Amino acid sequence: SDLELHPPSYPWSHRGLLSSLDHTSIRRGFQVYKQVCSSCHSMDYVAYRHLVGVCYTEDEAKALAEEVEVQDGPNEDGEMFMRPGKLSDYFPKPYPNPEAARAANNGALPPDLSYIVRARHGGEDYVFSLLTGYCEPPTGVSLREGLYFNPYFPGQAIGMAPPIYNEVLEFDDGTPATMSQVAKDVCTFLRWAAEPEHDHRKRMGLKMLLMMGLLLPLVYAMKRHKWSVLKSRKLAYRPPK
Amino acid sequence: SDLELHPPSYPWSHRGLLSSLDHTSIRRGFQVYKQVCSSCHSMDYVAYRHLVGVCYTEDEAKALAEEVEVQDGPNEDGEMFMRPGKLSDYFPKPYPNPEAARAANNGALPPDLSYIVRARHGGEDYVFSLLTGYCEPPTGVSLREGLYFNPYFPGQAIGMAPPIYNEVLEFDDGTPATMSQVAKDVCTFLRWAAEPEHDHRKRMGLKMLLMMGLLLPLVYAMKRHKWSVLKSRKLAYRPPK
Amino acid sequence: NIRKSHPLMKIVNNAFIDLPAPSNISSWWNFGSLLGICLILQILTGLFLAMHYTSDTTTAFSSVTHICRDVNYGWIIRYMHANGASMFFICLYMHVGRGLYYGSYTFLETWNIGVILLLTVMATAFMGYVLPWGQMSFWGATVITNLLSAIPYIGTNLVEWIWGGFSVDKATLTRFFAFHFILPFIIMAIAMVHLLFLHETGSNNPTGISSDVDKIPFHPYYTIKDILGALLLILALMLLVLFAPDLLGDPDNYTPANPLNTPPHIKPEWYFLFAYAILRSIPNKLGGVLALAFSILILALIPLLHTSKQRSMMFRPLSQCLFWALVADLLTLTWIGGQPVEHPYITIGQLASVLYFLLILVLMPTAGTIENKLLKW
Amino acid sequence: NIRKSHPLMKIVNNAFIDLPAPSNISSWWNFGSLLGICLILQILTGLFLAMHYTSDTTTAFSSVTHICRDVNYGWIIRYMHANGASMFFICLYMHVGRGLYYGSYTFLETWNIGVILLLTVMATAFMGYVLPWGQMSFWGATVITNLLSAIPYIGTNLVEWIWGGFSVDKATLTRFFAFHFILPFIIMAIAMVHLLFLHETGSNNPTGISSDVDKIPFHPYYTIKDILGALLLILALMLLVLFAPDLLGDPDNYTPANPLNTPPHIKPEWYFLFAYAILRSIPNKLGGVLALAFSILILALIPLLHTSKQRSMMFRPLSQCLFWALVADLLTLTWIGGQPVEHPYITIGQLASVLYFLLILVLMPTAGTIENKLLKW
Amino acid sequence: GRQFGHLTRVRHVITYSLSPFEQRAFPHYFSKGIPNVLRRTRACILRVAPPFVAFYLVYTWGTQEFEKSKRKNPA
Amino acid sequence: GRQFGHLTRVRHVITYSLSPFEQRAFPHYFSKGIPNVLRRTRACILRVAPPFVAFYLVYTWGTQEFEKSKRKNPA
Ligand SMILES: CCCCCCCCCCCCCCCCCC(=O)OC[C@H](COP(=O)(O)OCCN)OC(=O)CCCCCCCCCCCCC
Ligand SMILES: CCCCCCCCCCCCCCCCCC(=O)OC[C@H](COP(=O)(O)OCCN)OC(=O)CCCCCCCCCCCCC
Ligand code: HEC
Ligand code: HEC
Ligand code: HEM
Ligand code: HEM
Ligand code: HEM
Ligand code: HEM
Ligand SMILES: CSC1=N[C@@](C)(c2ccccc2)C(=O)N1Nc1ccccc1
Ligand SMILES: CSC1=N[C@@](C)(c2ccccc2)C(=O)N1Nc1ccccc1
Ligand SMILES: [Cl-]
Ligand SMILES: [Cl-]
Repeated sequence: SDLELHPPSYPWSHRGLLSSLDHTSIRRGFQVYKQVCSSCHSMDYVAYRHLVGVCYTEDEAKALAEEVEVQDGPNEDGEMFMRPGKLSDYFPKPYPNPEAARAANNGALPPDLSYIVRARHGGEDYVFSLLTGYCEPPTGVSLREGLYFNPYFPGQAIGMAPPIYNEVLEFDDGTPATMSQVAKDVCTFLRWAAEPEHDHRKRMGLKMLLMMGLLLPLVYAMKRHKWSVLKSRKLAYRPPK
Repeated sequence: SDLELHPPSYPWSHRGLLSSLDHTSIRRGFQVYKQVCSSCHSMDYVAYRHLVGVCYTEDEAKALAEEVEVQDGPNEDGEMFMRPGKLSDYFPKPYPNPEAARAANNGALPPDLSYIVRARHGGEDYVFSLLTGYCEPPTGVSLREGLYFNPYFPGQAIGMAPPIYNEVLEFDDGTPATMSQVAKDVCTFLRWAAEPEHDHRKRMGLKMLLMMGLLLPLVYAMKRHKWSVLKSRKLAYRPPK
Repeated sequence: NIRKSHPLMKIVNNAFIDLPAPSNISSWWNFGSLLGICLILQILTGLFLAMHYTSDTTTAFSSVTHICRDVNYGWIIRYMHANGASMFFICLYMHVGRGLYYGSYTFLETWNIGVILLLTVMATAFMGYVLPWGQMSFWGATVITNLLSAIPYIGTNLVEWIWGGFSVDKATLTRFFAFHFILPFIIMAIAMVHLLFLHETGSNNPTGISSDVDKIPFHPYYTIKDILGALLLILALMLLVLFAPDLLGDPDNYTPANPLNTPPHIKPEWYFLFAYAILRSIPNKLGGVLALAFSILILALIPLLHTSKQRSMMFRPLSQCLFWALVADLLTLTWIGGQPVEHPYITIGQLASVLYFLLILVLMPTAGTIENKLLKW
Repeated sequence: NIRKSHPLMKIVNNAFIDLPAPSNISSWWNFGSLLGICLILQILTGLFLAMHYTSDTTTAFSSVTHICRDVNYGWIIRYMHANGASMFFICLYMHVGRGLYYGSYTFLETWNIGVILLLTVMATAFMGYVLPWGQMSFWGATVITNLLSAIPYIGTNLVEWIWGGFSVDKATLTRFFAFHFILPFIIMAIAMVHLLFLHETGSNNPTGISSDVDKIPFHPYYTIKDILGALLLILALMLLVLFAPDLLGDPDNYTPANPLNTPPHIKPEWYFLFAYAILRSIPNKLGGVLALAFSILILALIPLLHTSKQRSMMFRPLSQCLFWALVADLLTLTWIGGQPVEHPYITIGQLASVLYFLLILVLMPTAGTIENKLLKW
Repeated sequence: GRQFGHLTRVRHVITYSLSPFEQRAFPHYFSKGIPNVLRRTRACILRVAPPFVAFYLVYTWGTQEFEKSKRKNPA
Repeated sequence: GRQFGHLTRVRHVITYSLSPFEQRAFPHYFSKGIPNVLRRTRACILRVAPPFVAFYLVYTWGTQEFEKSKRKNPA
């Protein structure tokens, strides 16, 4: 029941109606999630195979899956065991359940991020503004220990410490890992995570507009063609006198 | 692809069309399952509460559930833990999965018993004959170590050692725990486990027969009543000459 | 001629080909067939979703996800079905508004079962929105089902009997999926009785005057206009599917259902917001529920409120203005319904709520009596 | 009189009340309405099962268990639905046999869509038996779906396209449940077209002679006989439900599906055993499948094989004997179908298989030509 | 459809009928009923029974062979 | 239902019609079309616009009040 400040609209390169995602920024954004976010945030609905042909090759994505160990089994003795990930595995969860998560994060629950952009008003505008929007509390607000001031979060008191900062990681293509850079890349990746169909739907949308621009006047012309018999008909009344 | 010997028909007291189960024998049969069978055989579809008002009181069945420990959780720290059973718990599984079961039973899988009477031709006649039908192998059959001769089992070689014998348990009501007694009681319980609706369906069946014995001749009488106009009609042909 | 004598093609002929129709019915008469198309789309997209959806709380949220990510072209099927439902309600509300403005309600049998067709679609889309099992799905399902607890004496029994428990849970999601599957076929059956009674008289037209002196065959004139209209219906749908799929959907529904806390502000889909406003306009439980029922069942008694010696509003300016004050008033109640119960939205919601019932029950009936006297009859 | 002029009650009147019917139709004409009743029962028991059943392999077996143990009176609903399906096939086979013996197939339109009504019911009960996901459900589903792999060139593509994978798995169980839900409504629609074409002519009767000289109204004479028949239909069902529910069901279906090993001997439900026998009677893949299709599609070309100048077999002793040799022959093929492919059941299955097609295609057509010449015309 | 009054043409045929409340719904149910059932079965038994007896003989022979075909012989 | 030839009675009315292949489907589409749209909107604007302007004024006032009603005052 506090005052709200809504995020402005940043000019993402995928904002326009026909504008695709930038897949190099996705690639960088996955690197942010893996190294920084995945230790607190799950992504229960994304698997390594989804990366293939979007931002990594099959060989690259396979090598990426094998960099972590996942549980499998039972074997012939009835025991569970660990093996390296394969393309079919979903991204490892950091905690077995949310109760462990609250205990590891001063009682707060980092939500799953698979859909985070779609489950909050403002999408990447909100997330970009949140990550890059931390500041000292205004005069008269004193937050309990464990909590951090962030003016874009409802109530302005969030249980997540600022998770990104200059040089948290180095990008593979040499791009300077500035806070704003890291925010932009991770936000583009999170859009893709929530809406992998983004680019394909816009390509279809273009084809739908072009076909409609053809079919609407042609079907209109067929309507007018048949109806012209009636629209130009003339009547006369000739009663006997 | 061996020769088969099918079980004879024993005169169970629930064999007749209108004949209910003997609930004292059910009660004894549960005691056989708990003490002898439950260490190798699961019953994934029966819970302690199903016993209430059939063969144990609510207080008795509650005390029975608390005699075992079951897993529950998570608690507020995210850890799983053990507590005593309650009425809502299903009967504990002896193994977490079938792979552990084969390893603990020389490679064979004791099936779940919730439906055993319905998943094999001959029902309790088969099970009664199997348990009580072990004997020395005939001349010329030599079974590999680990396997036991039983002429009612397909192939005559079963991976289950004879599980019941004189005095495996003592019954609460003093009944002599003879092999045949134990077989009869456990078989009655297993019928109940597979078909708890047994008694209620026969009570309904009796009401259905009585109502039909009334309604069939009355509805027949209404048919004949209306149709009598036609069945006794007389025709005459009087053409002009 | 076989088109006129084959017992099967006879019924098709007398309904789509040689059926006499007025020569002057405008685009507002296109929405009857667009409702049929909308229904067909919701059958087909609905059916192909039901081949990949699972009906239990543990994986109901995940099975919808599984469609939008893993099955070929299931995300487009799913948004067609979601936005198809909203297009269905656009067409429904134009269909009804056409009937009121031009006086088509005088076809009592056709109209009175049309009301039934409205209720069953609402009941369908209600039990459809529960299935993805998001937050809005769960608590929107909670607010609605508890409306029956307001009935005196038997209230709680009907709710817990509907629930199959003590709250909306696994047992509700399963039966609601069963109901959502079967109701759209009942709808199609009643829509066929809708047409049967309609053909008894034929269509009204913009003037309210009998068109027997000047009819044209339905084919080719209205077959092609219904095609053109449908092509504009596909356009509306595909713009929503392919350029704005989450415009009408609420973000909160993208978080799995949590039976322990609500969102700070819940809002129905747009097509129910006007009625939710009427519910909240009363600080009484049973009062709010009855005002909600009569909000829709008011349609059943429109024909009893017709006072004009003319049928259509085309020649009734004073009724036109009161008609558009009702659309604006309904557009007002939609706005309140999407806003939190706070000042001044509360008092606005009550004034617009009275104006709704005041127009239908008082101002429009007497407005027709005036203009009769202005015309000396 | 409103019963004759209300546009809705008019269609009821001309179908159940004032419809002229022959005065002499026997109990073999009762099975038309019992099929309708059977359908209604399978809708209702089916619907109330779908409110507690879940459609995924992990808990599909367990949800049916959950019905028979935990939900109030769900075990009786479930056996009604299982045995109701078998009663459906009893009535189907009497219905067809009535049509053949008494020559009702000369109603081509009614008959030829009747064949369609047979296929769709088989397709329904097939996709119903898969849902509990027992052993017989799984491997019976495997044998059937692989019949399409016999089609040259496009075989494997249609199977894997039906499967949604490389074998019957989670994706099939979900769509099969969707198909099993929707098909019984399509059936009801086609059953309505069944009656529409029927009323074009009215009923045949035991004699094969026109009954126009002596008709009686359907009400009260055949309304009460259809009630009495239905009461005997409930008796048959309830004896199976309440005294022998697992008589027709196979025990193997009470073990969850295992995609790794089969049972040593699999047998369909009784109502498909005659056709399974025909399939196995041929040591060829594509040959067995085609012989299976023509086994049922033989009905479509019965009307082309009518040679008698009389319509019914009531006055044709030589056709009567060949008719009952077909019932016994079909009863033979049912027995083989329930037995393992071993000596002498194999060779018996082939002789009974030829006798089936030999009777319909040769012996019965020529038998009608003989008795025409015995009667000098 | 078809209606009463448009079916066919009939002339010179008289029908006498009695009310259903004036007569008995089961008149001579066993007196005349059983002899009629005997006539009806007698008239059709030779056309129905043989093929089902033929089935019975094949059914017993086929099972009798199969039930013992898997017995062992000394060779 | 209703059929052509049983609708109503008409006398002394002549209808001239031209084939659709002899005439233009878009004749004077903008020449005569736009002035007709202006006449049609002019004739109805006073009956439709006021209630929706009335809604617009309530909509801006209500949000303007609410958007600032939760601001703080010095007291
Ligand atoms: C219960 C559901 C509530 C849900 C809330 C929905 C939000 C409402 C958003 C408002 C959208 C309005 C659509 C645009 C309407 C423009 C109409 C116009 O341009 O022309 C007025 C026309 C006059 O034309 P005449 O027929 O009199 O004669 C013509 C002579 N050349 O007269 C006509 O054409 C009028 C025909 C009827 C119009 C249908 C719109 C009404 C929609 C809701 C009605 C529900 C009432 C219960
Ligand atoms: C394709 C499916 C295969 C599935 C296999 C099913 C297993 C078969 C089990 C056999 C059950 C047989 C039912 C009992 C029939 C007894 C008939 C009898 O008692 O009377 C013969 C009767 C003669 O009477 P009329 O009509 O000539 O004149 C009467 C003058 N008082 O004449 C009539 O009443 C005959 C009317 C028709 C009888 C219907 C039975 C046929 C069932 C399958 C036919 C499928 C063919 C494709
Ligand atoms: C990659 C750098 C990260 C992004 C992007 C986000 N985080 Fe976190 N996070 C953490 C906790 C304990 C919470 C719960 C806070 C609360 O409920 O009060 C969160 C929550 C979020 C949210 C939700 C915001 C909202 O609900 O409106 C977002 C959008 C989010 N986080 C983005 C903890 C951690 C953490 C542990 C050290 C890390 C490394 C990250 N978060 C990383 C990211
Ligand atoms: C209560 C005394 C018991 C009853 C009743 C049954 N058993 Fe057992 N069982 C065990 C194994 C290792 C197997 C698998 C054997 C194989 O697959 O070859 C079984 C199996 C059964 C069966 C299935 C018979 C069939 O498939 O036809 C039945 C009906 C059965 N058992 C009845 C092992 C054990 C065991 C471990 C020491 C005990 C205590 C029991 N079984 C007890 C019972
Ligand atoms: C699934 C729901 C519905 C379908 C498929 C449907 C379909 C149709 C169709 C095709 C027509 C004739 C063509 C036309 O006028 O557009 C029609 C007419 C009509 N409908 Fe509906 N309708 C539905 C719901 C309703 C509702 C909700 C109402 C009113 C509350 C209603 C009342 C009427 C009336 C009065 C007419 C006659 C209009 C006239 O001929 O002037 N119907 N409907
Ligand atoms: C007039 C007819 C129908 C309407 C208005 C309608 C409407 C809806 C709506 C609004 C949703 C919510 C979608 C979402 O929030 O994601 C939904 C979901 C669903 N509908 Fe329907 N529906 C109709 C018919 C059908 C039919 C006939 C079927 C199946 C045979 C069906 C199957 C489903 C399924 C499985 C879902 C859950 C998947 C999902 O949420 O997308 N629907 N429906
Ligand atoms: C769901 C499936 C079906 C339903 C509900 C149904 C229902 C009916 C009904 C009510 C009648 C009129 C009353 C009677 O004669 O009993 C009838 C007649 C008829 N049916 Fe069906 N039937 C079905 C399937 C079939 C099949 C499988 C066939 C043939 C292969 C068939 C062929 C016929 C014929 C030829 C008649 C005319 C009988 C006569 O009037 O003498 N129908 N059906
Ligand atoms: C002519 C119509 C129908 C026939 C012949 C039919 C037949 C069957 C059969 C033979 C089974 C297997 C039962 C078992 O093995 O346990 C079954 C299962 C099932 N049927 Fe149907 N059915 C029909 C209509 C319906 C309808 C309309 C629905 C739902 C709206 C439905 C829902 C179900 C469900 C949920 C199951 C799985 C539960 C179970 O196995 O008992 N059925 N059906
Ligand atoms: C079941 S959640 C739901 N179903 C809808 C689509 C619906 C409700 C009533 C009638 C038709 C459709 C709707 O708007 N909501 N949301 C919602 C939010 C808050 C309160 C009530 C419903
Ligand atoms: C899908 S398992 C199955 N469905 C049935 C009910 C069916 C099959 C075909 C047509 C209608 C109904 C049937 O008999 N079986 N069993 C079975 C066993 C072995 C081989 C084939 C089927
Ligand atoms: Cl979702
Ligand atoms: Cl089961």
